[PDB]
Amino acid sequence: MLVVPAIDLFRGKVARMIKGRKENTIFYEKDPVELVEKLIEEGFTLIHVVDLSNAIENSGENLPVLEKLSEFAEHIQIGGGIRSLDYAEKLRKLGYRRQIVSSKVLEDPSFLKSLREIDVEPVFSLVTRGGRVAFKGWLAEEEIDPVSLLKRLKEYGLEEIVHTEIEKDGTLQEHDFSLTKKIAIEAEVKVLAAGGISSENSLKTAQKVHTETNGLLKGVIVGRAFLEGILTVEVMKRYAR
Repeated sequence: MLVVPAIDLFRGKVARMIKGRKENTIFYEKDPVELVEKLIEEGFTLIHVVDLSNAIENSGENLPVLEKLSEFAEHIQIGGGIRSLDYAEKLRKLGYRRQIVSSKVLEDPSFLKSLREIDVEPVFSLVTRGGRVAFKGWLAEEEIDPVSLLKRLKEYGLEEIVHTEIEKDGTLQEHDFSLTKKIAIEAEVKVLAAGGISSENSLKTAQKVHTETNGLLKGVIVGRAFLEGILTVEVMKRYAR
């Protein structure tokens, strides 16, 4: 199973937004480029970097950092603001081969293919609250089961997702691995789990579902608990076999 450390970037710096909330913004004093080097040397193969300035702002402030993070791209999976092919190409040029996409794929599901013509592995970001897909639309977010969405995206060549329980991370709450398992298993998509990856009980559960699903659960993304020291590098690596 993969244990994937998460760094969020906002206004140049390492940031967390509590449950995605913009002025619930907190900044860490860490060098995102050194932290990434450190994570590399400690032996981590995958790292989740989200550009919070592109996703929320449509800003380019973090590009300088990604230009320098691009030393370690074959190791980094990048998200935030990837809504046009032109931008995806820039990233791919730097070496960024796994890219988290979302809103664009629901605007135009052919975006997945365009991304395969440029050796990008499109990773679809699936946010859910209370087990309900966080569609902007009313009936859509009430009625469309996660499985139903990804089953249709599968037809457009989708393979890998990140399933984020947005309202959990930034807190004690544990990730609902029952959901994630159902998702991985019924949609037959590879899943990285995010949100409420809070403690050791979570990696334990994750490992067990990583098994229950023949690896359809790739692993978890640790953001909150990683940066703050709840889960240390020692404890994380113990759970990546």
